[PDB]
Amino acid sequence: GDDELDQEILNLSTQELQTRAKLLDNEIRIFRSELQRLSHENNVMLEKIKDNKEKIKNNRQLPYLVANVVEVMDMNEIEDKENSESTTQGGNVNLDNTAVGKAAVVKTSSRQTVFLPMVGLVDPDKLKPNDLVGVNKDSYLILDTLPSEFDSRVKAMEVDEKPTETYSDVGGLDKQIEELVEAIVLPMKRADKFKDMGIRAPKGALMYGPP
Amino acid sequence: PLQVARCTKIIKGNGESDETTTDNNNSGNSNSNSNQQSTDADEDDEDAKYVINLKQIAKFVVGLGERVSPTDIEEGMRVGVDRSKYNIELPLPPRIDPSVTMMTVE
Amino acid sequence: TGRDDTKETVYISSIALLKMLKHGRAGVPMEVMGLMLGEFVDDYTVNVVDVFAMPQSGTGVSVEAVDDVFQAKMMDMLKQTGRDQMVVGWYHSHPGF
Amino acid sequence: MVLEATVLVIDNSEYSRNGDFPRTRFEAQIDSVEFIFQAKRNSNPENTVGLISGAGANPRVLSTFTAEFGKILAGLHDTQIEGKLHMATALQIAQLTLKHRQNKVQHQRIVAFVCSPISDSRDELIRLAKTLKKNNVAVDIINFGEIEQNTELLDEFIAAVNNPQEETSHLLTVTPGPRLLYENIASSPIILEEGSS
Repeated sequence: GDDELDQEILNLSTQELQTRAKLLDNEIRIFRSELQRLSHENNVMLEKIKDNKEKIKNNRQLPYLVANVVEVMDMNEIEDKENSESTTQGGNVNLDNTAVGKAAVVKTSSRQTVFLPMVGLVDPDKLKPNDLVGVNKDSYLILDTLPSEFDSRVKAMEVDEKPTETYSDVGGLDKQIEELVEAIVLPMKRADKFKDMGIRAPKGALMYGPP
Repeated sequence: PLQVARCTKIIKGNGESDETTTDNNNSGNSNSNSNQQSTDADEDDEDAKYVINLKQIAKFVVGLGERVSPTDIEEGMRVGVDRSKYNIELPLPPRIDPSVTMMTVE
Repeated sequence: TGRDDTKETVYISSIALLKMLKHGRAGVPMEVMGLMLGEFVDDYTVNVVDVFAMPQSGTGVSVEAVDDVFQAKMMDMLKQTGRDQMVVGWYHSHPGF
Repeated sequence: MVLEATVLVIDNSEYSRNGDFPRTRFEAQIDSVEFIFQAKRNSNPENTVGLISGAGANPRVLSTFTAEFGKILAGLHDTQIEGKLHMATALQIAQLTLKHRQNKVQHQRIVAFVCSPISDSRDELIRLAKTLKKNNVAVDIINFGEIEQNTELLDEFIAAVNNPQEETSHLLTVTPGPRLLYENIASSPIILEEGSS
């Protein structure tokens, strides 16, 4: 940050610090060449990334298949000195080459259960059980991710509390109205106490009898 | 013939993305599939992806049409798509019950 | 007329058959494409001397799914080895029909 | 000046781990490449500079012709250093490198950095001269390591080559001690010399 401190001025006088200035230039020119070395290695590499991404583009865009993940298997990676799979094959150690690392079991909508070599741009990290996933239509590989399924009836089912019947418009019905509060309403509101004490919460309830 | 479909749900490629450019969720430009800026050096054509369920009961994300509007194709609407290529081109009329209901009424 | 509108009997070498077949089958099920390099003579003969595959697509073979930057790059090599010949058609594999 | 292909013979030896140019000679010869490469472009932007090595067990191609200065340095980083010059051998590979080019309008010149004296012979070099002037290749010897503690008989080959050529042949002396290797080749004629019919 701080150049030519108090200390360097006493030590070495101004004339000397001229000879110092010249030596510095010579070494700055050396380092300056390395920047041209490094720039280049960076320039070629960018070109490579975009050349790949162009080949991907065609496969990747819609249309493709919809599937579900049954489970992420998480098959082994590396236990041999060649490939990434237990079996010994011609290839060599990579995520994909002829080597297969992780894999996952999907249940297609084409009514098949496919165990597939895993892609580079979809990892097992990016999954969980029971996730909806785009799988390429023609060859079965996890191609891209999708959020979880949503359905029109499912969305509707949440919220319908109004019409409300309360307990002032339902004539009598006790013991049972009291019992319902104890099971449900009373632990719902004082929820913090119920954690602290260590007692269980009722594990649902069944209300039954003639209609 | 178009093979018959209905949109289960719509989820859109213009703001949850679908390809890899520099983002894996949300497009800014929002008339592109994957672009948040125009200085990426790419631009796409994307209106919305639409997830349809066929009368084969296999499910697909299906491409765009040739005159379709994003304001016509939505959940609960019948649409026709290709039978081997999986792309909406022409939408279909609402409902699918008039087959049983014309005979029951008299 | 100005034409004879006649199709050639196609001579496919040893060198071309195995390349076409190996790439079709490893790549199947999935339609794949690549150009055919040859020599044209007569009007009843067309030679398929060599071939090279062009990259995969899951949208099948289209004119909007081919990689022309790749075609160019290959023809640039083809010139540096001195093996340049003219394109004589194109090959593809259907995936199962 | 205009349309010129130049095969750099850069030697990497046991005389180049000496530090007469900062911080050894390897580091000063990296800096020579940059100035040479830019200068050519300034005259004609369609100039290409190639690179081979007279160094190691077998002289080899480090880099081919390219319009990028980046690629040429990229290849130079991993060079041998245990070897010595082999001067006769260098010339026959450089002649081969100048054959393969995008266009053939480009001038044929070889410039060779000498850091180390020949491991070959006088018998060989006599032959090389008759060989080169048939194809109009210039010999242009930057010596700075066969004058430090040595003598050169390479003066003879320069004159035996020089005729009306595509590029004339001349000898470029650069002191062996500090004088800053990189600016001396840049200042001295390397495009200020041109051919005639």
